[PDB]
Amino acid sequence: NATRFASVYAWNRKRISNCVADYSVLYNLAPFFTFKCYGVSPTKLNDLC
Amino acid sequence: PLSETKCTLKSFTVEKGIYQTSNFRVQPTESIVRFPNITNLCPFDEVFNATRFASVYAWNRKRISNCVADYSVLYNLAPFFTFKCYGVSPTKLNDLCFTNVYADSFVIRGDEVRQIAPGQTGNIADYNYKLPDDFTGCVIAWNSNKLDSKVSGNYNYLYRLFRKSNLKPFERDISTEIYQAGNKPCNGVAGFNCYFPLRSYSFRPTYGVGHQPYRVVVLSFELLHAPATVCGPKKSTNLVKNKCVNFNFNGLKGTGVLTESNKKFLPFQQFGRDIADTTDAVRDPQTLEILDITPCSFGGVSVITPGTNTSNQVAVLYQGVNCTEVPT
Amino acid sequence: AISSVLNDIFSRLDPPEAEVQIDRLITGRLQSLQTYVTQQLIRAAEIRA
Amino acid sequence: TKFKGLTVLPPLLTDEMIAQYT
Amino acid sequence: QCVNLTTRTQLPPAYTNSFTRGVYYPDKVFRSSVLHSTQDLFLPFFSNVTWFHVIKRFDNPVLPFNDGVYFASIEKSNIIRGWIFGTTLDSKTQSLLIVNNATNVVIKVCEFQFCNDPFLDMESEFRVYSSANNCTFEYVSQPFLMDLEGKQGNFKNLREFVFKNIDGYFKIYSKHTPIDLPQGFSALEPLVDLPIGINITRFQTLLALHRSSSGWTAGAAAYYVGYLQPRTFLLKYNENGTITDAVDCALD
Amino acid sequence: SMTKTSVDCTMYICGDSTECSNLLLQYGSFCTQLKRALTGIAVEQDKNT
Repeated sequence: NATRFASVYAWNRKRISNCVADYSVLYNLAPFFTFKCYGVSPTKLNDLC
Repeated sequence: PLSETKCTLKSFTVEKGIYQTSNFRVQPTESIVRFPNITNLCPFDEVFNATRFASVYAWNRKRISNCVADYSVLYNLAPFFTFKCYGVSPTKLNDLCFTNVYADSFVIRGDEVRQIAPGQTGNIADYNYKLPDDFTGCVIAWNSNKLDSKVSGNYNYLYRLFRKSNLKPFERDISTEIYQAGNKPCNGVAGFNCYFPLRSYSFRPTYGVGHQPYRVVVLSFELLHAPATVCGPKKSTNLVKNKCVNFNFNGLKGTGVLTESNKKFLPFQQFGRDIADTTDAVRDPQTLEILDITPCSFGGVSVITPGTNTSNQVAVLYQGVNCTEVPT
Repeated sequence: AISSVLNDIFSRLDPPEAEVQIDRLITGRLQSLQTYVTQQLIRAAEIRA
Repeated sequence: TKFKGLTVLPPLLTDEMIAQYT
Repeated sequence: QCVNLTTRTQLPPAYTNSFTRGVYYPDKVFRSSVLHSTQDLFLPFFSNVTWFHVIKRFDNPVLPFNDGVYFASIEKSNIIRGWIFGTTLDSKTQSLLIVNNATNVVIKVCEFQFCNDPFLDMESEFRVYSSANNCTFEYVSQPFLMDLEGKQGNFKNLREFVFKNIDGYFKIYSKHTPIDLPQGFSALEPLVDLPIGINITRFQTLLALHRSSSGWTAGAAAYYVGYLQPRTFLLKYNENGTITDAVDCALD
Repeated sequence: SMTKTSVDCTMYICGDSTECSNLLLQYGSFCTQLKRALTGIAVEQDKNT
């Protein structure tokens, strides 16, 4: 949801620890261009810690 | 038999009385292997050497039955990349006999080729191809990259990534239906909440191991569900009656004496079981006759002797065995 | 074990793979004899009494 | 009022000879 | 062919019971003087077997196929010449069909285009389909002879069929004996094993009719449809290999 | 008195195979105990008469 960004070498990590993140409303909506990865399904990420 | 008392009791001397020693051992003489006469070899070269194959989502299942198998290209000679068997011994392929076999011909790239095993988890191992835990057969692979590859890539062979749930094994997916995540109807094309599962392979000779295509043919063996007409080039001997011999009857082994059955049996019966569920009767494979199985080496050996301070004379009791018919 | 017939174990499997399955079938037939002979010592004690 | 190696031991004193002591 | 009969009137779904019947040979293994426990899909004893009657009253319902059925048909003039199996009942999926042309039994698996209510018509012609393609299975049986001559009266014989799907294989168990159902107990011999591999969610009954599809008339016959449950039977084996008694465990 | 029985370990455990007789000796004197126990029943059943 962030307005600003950085370049490809200037990228700033966001530390996510000790909280509950909601990915479940994004997978049921999905306005996504292309998602491609290997061996781990993106829809199976919601029930895993 | 004076020293058989010393061997069983583990003592140096002999005490006066009657002692149970051992039992009879009847050595078998010959071996009988029975297989029917079939002059037709099995078409294993039709599934291996053919020009055009099928995909991993829909394969070509070739039923091969009532023939004599040739395992010499799968065992002694090695044209092929790897030999992977699970429940069957690879040396014992020519020994055991099965009814039919279902060959599954599919082409999987070398990065995803490690997912073929029972009980895996992956893209092919969930939504495409599985194996059950009781599956019986072998996996045969060969490197096709000098033939089926292309510089710009071969898009003719296809595969499917996505499915709504886990697919049952031994089932082909012929469905062209678009995967629908949400409530938006797809109308045959991709769009919002519509993903297209069907992809094309990455095959090029110039890249590494994961871009190399492999031809994987998986055989499925069916054991003891039917009479077994298919195994390797085993010879056949004559039937021997009134002798303790070794048996090989259609892959099933035993030791006994073949006698004539007086009862009324089914014509489709391969064999039959006793009160202990072992085979006491079996149909002959070449001609229609059912011969009973009576086991050998029965009865005990008991010795009667005075001790070592009296006399060395040993009286031997054979218990339960008639001595008119008849230890080293 | 898969089958109780000893000719259907050793001739159908590898000799490393047979000796796990044969030694389960011998030990199950040792425990059937240890229930039998212990029962023959108890029931003959009521006869000798 | 078999083939697996099960043998029944006969008694020493027969039933004719039990009635001889009786 | 495509035109159905206007002379038919559908009857109600009456019920009757199967006393000891529905017990088959679960394997080909001979056993003698034992008692065997077999866990397979079995009919419950003293259950409800749906009573059908074909006599201008014609009854041909479409019934679902879940696991397996029993077909006990009580005939005289041998009206039922075939059966129709399948799921969606069109050319989109595969279907199983039994065609008896009275020379042999032709069983093929192809893509079958069914009509709305297909019927059978000695033999004038047998057409249950307009066209067919993509055939994965063909079967030619042993030769025999049957009679299509229509008769009316008492029913002197009993024909029982077992059509089941076990592990993708289609097995047929049948026994014919001479005798609205009689009681008794019998066993059913194996006949043929068919490696089909096609799921079946529905079935319907073919009827062959005669004349002296519009003006075709028929005699009198009856047929029964059973169901299966995962229950356990006891099986008594004699010295000859014929089951004389069966005990269901969980009924009583 | 009661019925005097004797149980062999050769024909009962093994299906007349060479692998079963070789792996029986790794368990040792387990069948030495059972044959002496059925012998000591059969001595005392003759003392009851």
